[PDB]
Amino acid sequence: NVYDMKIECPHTVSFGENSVIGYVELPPMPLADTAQMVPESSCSMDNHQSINTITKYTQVIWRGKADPGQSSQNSFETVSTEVDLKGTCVLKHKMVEESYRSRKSITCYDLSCNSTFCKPTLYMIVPIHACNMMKSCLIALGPYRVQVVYERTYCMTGVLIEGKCFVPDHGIFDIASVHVVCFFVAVKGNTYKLFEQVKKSFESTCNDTENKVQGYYICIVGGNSAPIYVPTLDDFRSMEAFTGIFKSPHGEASYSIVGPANAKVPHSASSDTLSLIAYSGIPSYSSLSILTSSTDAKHVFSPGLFPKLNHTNCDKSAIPLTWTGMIDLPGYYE
Amino acid sequence: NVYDMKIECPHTVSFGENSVIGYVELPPMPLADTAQMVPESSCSMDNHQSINTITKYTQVIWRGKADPGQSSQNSFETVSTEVDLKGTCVLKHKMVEESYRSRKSITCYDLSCNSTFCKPTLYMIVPIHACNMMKSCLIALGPYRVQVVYERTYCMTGVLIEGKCFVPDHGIFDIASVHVVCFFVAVKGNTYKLFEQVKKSFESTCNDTENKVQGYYICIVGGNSAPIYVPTLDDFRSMEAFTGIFKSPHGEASYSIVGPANAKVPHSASSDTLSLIAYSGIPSYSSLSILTSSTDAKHVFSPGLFPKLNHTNCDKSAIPLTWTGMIDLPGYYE
Amino acid sequence: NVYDMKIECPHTVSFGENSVIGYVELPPMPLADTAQMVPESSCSMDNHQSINTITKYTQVIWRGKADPGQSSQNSFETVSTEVDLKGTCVLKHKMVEESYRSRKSITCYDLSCNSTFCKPTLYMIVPIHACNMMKSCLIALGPYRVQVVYERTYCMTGVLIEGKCFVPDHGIFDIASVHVVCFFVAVKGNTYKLFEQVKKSFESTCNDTENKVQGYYICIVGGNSAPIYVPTLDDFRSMEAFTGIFKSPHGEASYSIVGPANAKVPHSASSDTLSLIAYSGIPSYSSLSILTSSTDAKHVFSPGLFPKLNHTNCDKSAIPLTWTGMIDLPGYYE
Amino acid sequence: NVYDMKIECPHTVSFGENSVIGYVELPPMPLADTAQMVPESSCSMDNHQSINTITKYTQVIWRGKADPGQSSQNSFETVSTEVDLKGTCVLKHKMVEESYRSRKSITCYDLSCNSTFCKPTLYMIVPIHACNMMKSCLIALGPYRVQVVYERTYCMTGVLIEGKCFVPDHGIFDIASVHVVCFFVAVKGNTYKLFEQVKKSFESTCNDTENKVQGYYICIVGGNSAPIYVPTLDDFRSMEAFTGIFKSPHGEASYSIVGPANAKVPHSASSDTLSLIAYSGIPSYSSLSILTSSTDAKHVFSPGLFPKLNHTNCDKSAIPLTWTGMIDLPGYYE
Ligand SMILES: *[C@@H]1O[C@H](CO)[C@@H](O)[C@H](O)[C@H]1NC(C)=O
Ligand SMILES: *[C@@H]1O[C@H](CO)[C@@H](O)[C@H](O)[C@H]1NC(C)=O
Ligand SMILES: *[C@@H]1O[C@H](CO)[C@@H](O)[C@H](O)[C@H]1NC(C)=O
Ligand SMILES: *[C@@H]1O[C@H](CO)[C@@H](O)[C@H](O)[C@H]1NC(C)=O
Repeated sequence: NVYDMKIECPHTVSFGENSVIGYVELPPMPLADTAQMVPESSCSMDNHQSINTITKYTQVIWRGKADPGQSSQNSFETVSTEVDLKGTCVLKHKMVEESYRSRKSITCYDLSCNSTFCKPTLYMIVPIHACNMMKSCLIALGPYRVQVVYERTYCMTGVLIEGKCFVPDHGIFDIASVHVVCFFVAVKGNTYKLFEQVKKSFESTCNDTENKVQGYYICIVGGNSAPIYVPTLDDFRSMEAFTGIFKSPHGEASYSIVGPANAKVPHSASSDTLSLIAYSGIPSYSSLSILTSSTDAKHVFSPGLFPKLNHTNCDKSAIPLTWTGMIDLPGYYE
Repeated sequence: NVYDMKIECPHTVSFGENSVIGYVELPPMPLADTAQMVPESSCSMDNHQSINTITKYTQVIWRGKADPGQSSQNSFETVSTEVDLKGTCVLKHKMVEESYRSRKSITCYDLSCNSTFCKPTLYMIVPIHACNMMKSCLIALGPYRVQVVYERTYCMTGVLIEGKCFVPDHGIFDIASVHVVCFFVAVKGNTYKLFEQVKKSFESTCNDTENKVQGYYICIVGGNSAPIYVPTLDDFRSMEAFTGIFKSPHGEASYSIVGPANAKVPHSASSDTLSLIAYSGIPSYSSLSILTSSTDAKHVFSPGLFPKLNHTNCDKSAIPLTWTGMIDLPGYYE
Repeated sequence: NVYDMKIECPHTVSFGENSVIGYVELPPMPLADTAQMVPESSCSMDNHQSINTITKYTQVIWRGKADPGQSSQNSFETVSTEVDLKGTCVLKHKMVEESYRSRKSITCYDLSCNSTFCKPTLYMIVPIHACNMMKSCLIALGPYRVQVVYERTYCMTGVLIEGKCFVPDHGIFDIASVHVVCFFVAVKGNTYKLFEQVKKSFESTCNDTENKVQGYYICIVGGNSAPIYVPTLDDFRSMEAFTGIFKSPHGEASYSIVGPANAKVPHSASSDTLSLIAYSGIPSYSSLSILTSSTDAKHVFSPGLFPKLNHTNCDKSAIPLTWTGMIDLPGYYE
Repeated sequence: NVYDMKIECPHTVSFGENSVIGYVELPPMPLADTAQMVPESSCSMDNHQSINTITKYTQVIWRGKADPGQSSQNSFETVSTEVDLKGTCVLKHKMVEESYRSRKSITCYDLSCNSTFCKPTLYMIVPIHACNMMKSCLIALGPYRVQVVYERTYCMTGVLIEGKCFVPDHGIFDIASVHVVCFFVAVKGNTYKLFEQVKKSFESTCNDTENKVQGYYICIVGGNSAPIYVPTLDDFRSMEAFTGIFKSPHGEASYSIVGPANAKVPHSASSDTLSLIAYSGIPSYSSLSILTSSTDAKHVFSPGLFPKLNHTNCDKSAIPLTWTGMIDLPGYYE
């Protein structure tokens, strides 16, 4: 079975630094089959070689006896292990800009898992130059096949929003809610101490920002824009995404709490460094996150557990690897 | 006067472990007339002999002078007595499974009472084999007569939900809110210490789980399913029912508070073991519950009082004997 | 100018103890003109002589310099004075029952005032025997004239509710929201210590109920019923009205707070006994209340001030003299 | 490009003390270009000479490095400077009344700015005598041109509200929400200690009212009325505006918090006297305010920062220079 990834292209295209993004959420597959799963593309644009490389993850799972009706003596516990994951959406510093000038795609996937099954979400970031050739491509991810379909919308220059064409910025002024996708870029630096700005933007009891994760989020808005670096103090679009990421960390019911839990991240930690909540339910939100209390990014994969993403206390928390939401942008309709 | 109990049957039936359930809420009858009241059925499936047996209840009533306009010197008090109740929905361990293999029905009633009148709710759990003979039956409960009516819905295999047929699980994926009925099964065991899981799933200040009631809930979903044991950690449907039971204990206005009260459960208790709220109003929620702070189940019958079912403090609380609500199930429409 | 007071009568009338009530809210009149204002009726049913008698009130007003833009040195203060008010809705014990057997009306008025103007609300309680003669009457209250108009609704026995006829109690069961009017009856007695029941029904920090006002509320529901004594523990209709009175004391925007204030009730009190809130705005809620902390009822008239009617702390509070609202009653539509 | 300022006039006009007001919000202009910006009118009514005079402002800006993705080592700071602003809506005592008797207009502007751009809002208060000549005028404000357009509505005497004509006060009684514009008049006086009334009307922890700003607000309601002095204790319209000003100080999304900040007002203050919140976003609310903790009005201009206008703690707060909102007025429709 094949699934479609629609990437919208306007009639008028500006070349220079614009990248477009498409995504598709795939049906659930067993957790064991996600090992060594990597995107395999057949487009004329070679995928970036760094995405297929290994990223060390700390895998956190929960387990228990769980007999019918059993509420006690379950031996409910969490297990931390070091695992190698390839193809996840771990973007490196200046990878999007280099991929634009190299005409290379960025094809990666997110994992939304419970204890037994995973919903992969395949992402592809391609330069705007893919909006003229518009050659249909085929991507293989595990047992699934994805057809990249470029569609030329009836919009002249803007974004297709509910059958209307909105130009983020010559009509009258208007505000539109525009979709945005963000990825955390792990990069050490004295200017990238992220939680120093988390402490200023939000009512966050967050001490010791010197020892917390360093990096920034990079975002694509409207499915077609220049990359937005988050946070950027004098860029209100960037600060809107910053607000959305930390006020809605799972992104913008089948979820029942099994119990709270703590885990060692990484596995070699002398004490528990991450708080999580074990749950039962169909896969929903991402299982990929980054440990807060480590300058060097410790990537976490917690199938069946929701890591603590609330920032009101930075203790034993995490930040999401990917984030999707809506931000309000000024402009006009055409 | 006769009342109908509709039990829906699909055109395609799977035999193996499926049981169907029907219920009907009967008009109010005086409290004194509910004594020795037992279901009397005329079906081809003999009712389970254990339901008509005696279950010891602690009866908690409230009383006062209550002259017109009298607000003081009412001698407002509660009285605890040991009473024998037959035919209430007290299911034993593995009773539903044995009744399936024996082709026996489980006919029982719940009591929703105020100080003077009771609304009986008659339940019947029959094996799926009653969805082919579909012989109309007659059940007598006190002054009421109930006609069991099996109706073959136009659904192929699924459940009739608002004129649509939903198959809980080959169309597209969808989520549907499905009705569910649950009964507390009292059974001693080191794996059935229920409040050990209540403490983990909910923000519940609940100490000393060793001395609290032991057992599990058994549920039928969609009016047609295999029994669901609650809680089951790796069964998200079971954990959804678990969440609904303890977040909405009365199930999913004519109710005025007369005053808080405490009662000895059982009557021989040296101190008060249960907190309740005396009320005035037409009968609404169930008057049957089980004392929390006793490993051996102490069944409580409190006409005119609502027992403390909130779990945020397990002190002097109770759990419901029966629970009806809605849970979200994955599947498709046919 | 003349105003209408519609009193609805059903086609079928039950004689025995039923009284009907009508009311009309009159336009604002200057506060000084309300002195010695008494209802003057021209019906064939003589008004009860006790209503036109004097009831001692403690009058609480507020004053200040109040120059344009003046926010300081206003000398904002309250003044307590003993005044004689006639014709207000001060019902005596068993007055409604005696008026029924005597075929006498109870004609009285409520006062909703700000600092300068008053909205009188004229009430009339007549026995059900006024629903057959149905002779149109004329009542004079100050500068206003009121025509009592009896209208035979198309209802057989029930109450006209939104064009439908509801019979509070042979159709199917249903719940209807029914209008109700209540009056506080001041009567000393060891069974009428009202706040002893306020403490039990509501989460009310209310100590020393021995020294608080004694009496009960008497109510007419549906504009046609036997009198309902409030509170009556085993009468859920009575307890619904009890709940409405103390949860919605002003009854079931042009109101700006000038400032909190305390007053001596009665004027001879050695210290402040009542808390109030001075306001500016068009007349809205009643200015008549009864002091809480005095077994002998101290009637309060506070034009331009809202007395503390919240019961969460009984300190320096009051209770309303009259209350209008809605309660849910069981019955059927005809 | 020219923008319209519509000023509605009724068919019947009452001369005596009525003034009408119009306003227009202009597109954003760079912050540097707002210096020395003054309204230049071409009407037959000369603008009041005091508006074009200099008012000393304390200018509070925020700055930081703000590289793409930079969250730390931004050197985020605020800078206070003394600047001269002409033409802002700083009304003097009795200026509106003197302008009425002198047939002079009051033309001024408000500034809603972020760190880089400003939205000017041009106001004009003219005597009611401008509703007969109705000569179209031209006003120049910076790079913008404004055409004053007087329109004779189809209302006889009232205000045009959603296509209907409401007469604030011979039809039936009714309540209408009416627009109102208010300006803070700074005037020293023992009767103008504003926060003495703020403390009484609102639950405000506000000590030391002797050392807080002195003055009052002056308002025009319905775009046509006699001036309303705020607060006026016995004027419920005035107290409604008083409530709206302090409950909705910004008046009756593109706003992301960069961080809290404190500033010295005036620049010569030995310690920080004003709390603000630095933000990023398109210009929205006014950047003009008055320092609370100084009897002599200290006008503040904080482009890109929202001054603390919440009154629950008067510490380091401010009050708005201008306020627009809605108040409920009694009257009738014609
Ligand atoms: C995990 O998700 C799958 C697919 O939705 C579901 O079938 C399975 O029961 C889930 N496991 C849990 C909730 O433990
Ligand atoms: C109990 O319920 C019956 C039936 O609804 C009602 O008639 C009776 O008044 C109630 N008793 C109370 C509320 O004390
Ligand atoms: C009192 O009410 C009258 C009538 O609504 C009104 O005209 C008057 O201004 C009010 N006085 C106040 C609010 O002080
Ligand atoms: C200020 O507002 C202008 C106009 O809306 C906008 O272009 C600019 O980015 C804003 N500056 C910020 C938010 O720092």
